[PDB]
Amino acid sequence: VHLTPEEKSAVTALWGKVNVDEVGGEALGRLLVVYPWTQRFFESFGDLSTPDAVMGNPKVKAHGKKVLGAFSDGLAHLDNLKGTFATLSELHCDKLHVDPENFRLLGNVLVCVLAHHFGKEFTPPVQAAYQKVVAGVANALAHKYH
Amino acid sequence: VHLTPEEKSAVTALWGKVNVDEVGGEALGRLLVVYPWTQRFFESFGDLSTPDAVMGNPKVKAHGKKVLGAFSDGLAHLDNLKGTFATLSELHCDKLHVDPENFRLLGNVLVCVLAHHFGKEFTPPVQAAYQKVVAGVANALAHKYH
Amino acid sequence: VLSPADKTNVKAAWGKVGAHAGEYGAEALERMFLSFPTTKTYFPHFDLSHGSAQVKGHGKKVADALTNAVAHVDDMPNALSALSDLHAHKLRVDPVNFKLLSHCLLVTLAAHLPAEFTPAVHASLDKFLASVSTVLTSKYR
Amino acid sequence: VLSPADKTNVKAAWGKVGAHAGEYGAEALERMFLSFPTTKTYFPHFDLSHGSAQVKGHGKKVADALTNAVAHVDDMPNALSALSDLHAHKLRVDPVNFKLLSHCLLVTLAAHLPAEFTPAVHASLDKFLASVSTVLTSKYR
Ligand code: HEM
Ligand code: HEM
Ligand code: HEM
Ligand code: HEM
Repeated sequence: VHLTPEEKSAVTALWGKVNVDEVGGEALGRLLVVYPWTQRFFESFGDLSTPDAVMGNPKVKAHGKKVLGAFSDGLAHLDNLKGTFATLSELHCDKLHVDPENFRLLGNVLVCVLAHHFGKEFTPPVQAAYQKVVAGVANALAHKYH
Repeated sequence: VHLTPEEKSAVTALWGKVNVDEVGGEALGRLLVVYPWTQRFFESFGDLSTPDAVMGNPKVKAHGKKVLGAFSDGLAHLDNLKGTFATLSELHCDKLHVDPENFRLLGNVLVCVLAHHFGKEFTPPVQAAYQKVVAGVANALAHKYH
Repeated sequence: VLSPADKTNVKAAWGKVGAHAGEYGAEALERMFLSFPTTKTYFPHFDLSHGSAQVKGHGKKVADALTNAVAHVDDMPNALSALSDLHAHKLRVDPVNFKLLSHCLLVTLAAHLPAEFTPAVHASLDKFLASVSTVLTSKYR
Repeated sequence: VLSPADKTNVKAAWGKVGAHAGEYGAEALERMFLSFPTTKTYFPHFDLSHGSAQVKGHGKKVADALTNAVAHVDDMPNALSALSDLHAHKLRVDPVNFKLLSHCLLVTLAAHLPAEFTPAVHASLDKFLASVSTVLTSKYR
């Protein structure tokens, strides 16, 4: 990650516009629809009889604040991602061992949740300055893999 | 990359055992056989009528010292890869724009050239300490992409 | 290829789109091009910037394929066989962008109507591309 | 699936191997397992370390498939249909390792006879896996 306080203050200010209070739970419930084959790791959620059983799950709501939360932690300290993502990566590498070909997706899904609930802000400069930012997380949770 | 002078001195000492004087040219001529679809970037070599035309090309011989050379540069200064790979990545990103799904291969091919010409040294500890090492290059030439 | 309700979700999304498909198809281009990170050196040859009737002329080609595809989706691999010949036997383009234009439709239509909020639509335009992506690079048995 | 000389290079490599195939198949496992980076937490359930007749018992399963495959290679998708059911409908293993066991054969046979130095053999065991990898995960039309 590496942007100027001007282009970063926008993708960073969108945090308020985003109700992380739950928007983090809808981001995962969607990643499953566009990619439900990941039923190997989400096997813990148990409740998964039908796509609707996911949004009805109580953990997905609280678990959403954890996923979208780790992201807000970076914007709150981009001084070093691998520094804080040292546990998530180690916990996601040896504990969950999530294939590295997945984060690149959760990044294209969340963005869609913003352009939809906030399309009046998907300005060109706000998007380009949105990939290289979270793009560091995709690798952060993969820097401990190799 | 990050190994101990003991496990690193072995994968690093193998350099001498490797005749980079040409072994770097055979590493590419092979990457094409196992993956000849990359005929979009190697379109410059021109000479490519048949797989044998690749080993008969004079540049592949001198170009091999450049590819295997950039690698030796790291072992000669692992203090910072992105520091030296700043040009190769920028030159390979905007000038060549090589897809990021390729380095992971050149790393599995070269190793085969050693286990073959030097299988009496492919000891277990010499291999495990061979991936995380060059694994940094695969990302180095991709850190400027995102 | 395809057959299950996977289409009902596509024909549905195509119902709200209607005479507005060739439009969202153009906004899907400026979606990934705006970042113009790698393609910048590729220079598609059609001014990805505005003031280029060529960019909007390309979108209609994407929304026209999905329609011409929904028009058959049971024999489109032959009609869309040319696209695979222009992207595979010409331009040597790198399908690696397919992952971009694929999500672009979801981020570009967002400014209007993206998925629709159906536990399946999001996968409709994302997976239905499986039949459009396979015909774009048919291995030709 | 497959048909061109792509096999002649496989049957050839299988000719030098001979009663030594089930052997190189076992060394292909300790090849990627030695690093045991991710699988470490997966615990395959067969002691990847030596002193485990289970590791050498698995190699023979890989060299036995290529043979049983060369034994038909014109109808193996049904005989190897079980493997796809054990790796897809059971164990939920992550084929992401296929990229490891694939090169392992080339790095493990190196200690003896890997490619053979033929501008095509290197692709034979690497591409011929295309028919072994497709039957290992047949999408079942
Ligand atoms: C790449 C963006 C992602 C981020 C930032 C992220 C972040 C997190 C965080 C912070 C936790 C909580 C860790 C804890 O409980 O201490 C977590 C748990 C979890 N994540 Fe993710 N995650 C991401 C993607 C994924 C993906 C793609 C999957 C697979 C669909 C996944 C599956 C899980 C699972 C199963 C847990 C629960 C593990 C447990 O119960 O301990 N995550 N994730
Ligand atoms: C991932 C390991 C690789 C390394 C370390 C590497 C390194 C290099 C270096 C040092 C050069 C010379 C740059 C110069 O001329 O100033 C070069 C050139 C080149 N490489 Fe690679 N390379 C790698 C992989 C590849 C791959 C996979 C391809 C595609 C098959 C490729 C295609 C080329 C081409 C076409 C050139 C010539 C560009 C020119 O003429 O300026 N390289 N590479
Ligand atoms: C499933 C996604 C896609 C669909 C449905 C699609 C469809 C089409 C169609 C219908 C045309 C018109 C062909 C003609 O002129 O007769 C076209 C042209 C073109 N497409 Fe795509 N396309 C897709 C993805 C892409 C991607 C990812 C790229 C690369 C960024 C791309 C680059 C082009 C180019 C350069 C042309 C112009 C070719 C010419 O000059 O005739 N397309 N596409
Ligand atoms: C084309 C490459 C591969 C071939 C040809 C192959 C072939 C086989 C065969 C023939 C068996 C015996 C099935 C039986 O017990 O009846 C087997 C079992 C097994 N394979 Fe593979 N395999 C391949 C790759 C892999 C990979 C990448 C993994 C994961 C590291 C894997 C994991 C296993 C496991 C766990 C078993 C034991 C299943 C059991 O308990 O019955 N295989 N494989």
